[PDB]
Amino acid sequence: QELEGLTDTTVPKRLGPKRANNIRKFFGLSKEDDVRDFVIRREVTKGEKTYTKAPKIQR
Amino acid sequence: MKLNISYPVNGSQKTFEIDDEHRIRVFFDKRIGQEVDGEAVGDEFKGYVFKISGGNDKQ
Amino acid sequence: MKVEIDSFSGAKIYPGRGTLFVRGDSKIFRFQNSKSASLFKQRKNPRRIAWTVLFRKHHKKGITEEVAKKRSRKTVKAQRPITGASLDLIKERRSLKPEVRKANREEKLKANKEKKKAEKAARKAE
RNA sequence: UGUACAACGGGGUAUUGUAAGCAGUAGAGUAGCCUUGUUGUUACGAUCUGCUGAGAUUAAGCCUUUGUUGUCUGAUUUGU
RNA sequence: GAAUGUUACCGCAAUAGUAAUUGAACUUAGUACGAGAGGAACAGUUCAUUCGGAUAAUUGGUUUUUGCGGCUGUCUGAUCA
RNA sequence: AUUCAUAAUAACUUUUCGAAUCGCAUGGCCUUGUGCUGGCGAUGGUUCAUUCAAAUUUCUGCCCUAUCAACUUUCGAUGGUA
RNA sequence: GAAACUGCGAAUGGCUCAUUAAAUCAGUUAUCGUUUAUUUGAUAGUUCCUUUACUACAUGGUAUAACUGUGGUAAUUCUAGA
Repeated sequence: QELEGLTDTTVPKRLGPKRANNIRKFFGLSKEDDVRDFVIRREVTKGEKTYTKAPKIQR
Repeated sequence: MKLNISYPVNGSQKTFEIDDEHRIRVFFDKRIGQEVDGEAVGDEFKGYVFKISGGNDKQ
Repeated sequence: MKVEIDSFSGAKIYPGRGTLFVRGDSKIFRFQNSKSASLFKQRKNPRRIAWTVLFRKHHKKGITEEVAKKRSRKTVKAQRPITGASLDLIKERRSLKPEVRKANREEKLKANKEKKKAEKAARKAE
């Protein structure tokens, strides 16, 4: 059986990688695969305007 | 008592009140780290297997 | 009626059987019998006495309860909604690992834009 | 001459507190051997562990007993 | 414990003796009464005191169970016992 | 004044340090590759010296009392050796 | 630019004067008998370990907070799980 508050429902991870290689294998890409382009952004909406808040990369 | 439980897979977590002393004697005299089957405590938890992570007692 | 253990010896103490001893440190002890109690008055060691449960324990006799805490073998295999990922888009990006030629093309276009910018820099300086 | 009795035994139950013997890379340390050690070994060594809740005892006023072994016709006395 | 026919089993009761006693707590009741200060009673419940008669599950005591184990001294060649 | 400062061989070390850090700037050489080079700083790092100190420590000095004249040394009192 | 981590400081300062009579303390000395974060000045070409494939060196890996939401406590600058 599937329990609703736990099993049927699911939830997000609030964040993803901030590290180069973390990204790199979070998608299993390469030594070269433009991790910048494989970035995850978060979009929010201050007003009419929105923006993607791409964090950073370290190392 | 009550049971706060989590499903890492979905990543969810919910609390459940419980009575039936003779559902919870299943749990009685057990460690934090052991596993028990759930229809013993609620047929809603049939086939499921919980594990324990600790808790917070009276006082 | 409740059933207890011998503060010395480790036995179930059925009602009105055995005795109790108290100690001005508020502490309580129970005894099945005068034997254990007398050892107590003799301020003795229930871990050097043999026939106690405590000794059968601290010397590991009849220890048939605890077996092993197993260490599992399992992977993640739970692609979570990363909160900026769009799990369909997540699988799309996970499968788009090849075709680094698009990356190379963007990089050459950026080489061109950077050359143009440095040229504009030298010109604005001059 | 029998769900008879008895002694032995067996089991249970209760009490002690882990038997003698055998082993041990345990052992405070010590002397000796040479193959010298590459834990070198031989030997002295209270004690410690394992075989061991072990062995020992248990009715003499405890229970039981499908076992074993036997026992069961002596004496006297009494009458409306 | 002889004798009453024997012997056995069940049994009546002349008689004689006799034994239970005492207090507190709660309620009543801060009531009755009284100016007030103060301050009750029977019923009822729970416990106890003294005495008595029985028992000994458990607690405790007692141990020649010389049952178990332990210690010294000495004898058994040693050990074992 | 030193067995010193330092050096030097043999070895040792559960192996220490020897920069995966960051801002600002953007420059120069070209065989134009995101090629090679390059500055002003900020941090942190082994050791030596320094400095802010610290620890010990030398000599000399302190009130009333003898109705306290002997004291310390068991278990450190003194010294020596390891 | 909140919160948290990390780095630091929190041993200063301040107050008071109980104890303490060669003990603090003054003044004087030594550290050839030592510690020194720190400021300050100088200071690491050798370190790829069968160091000819072992290889990331345009640079390596794992946690974990803050946060998410789930909870206990009568209560504390309590806290757990996920």
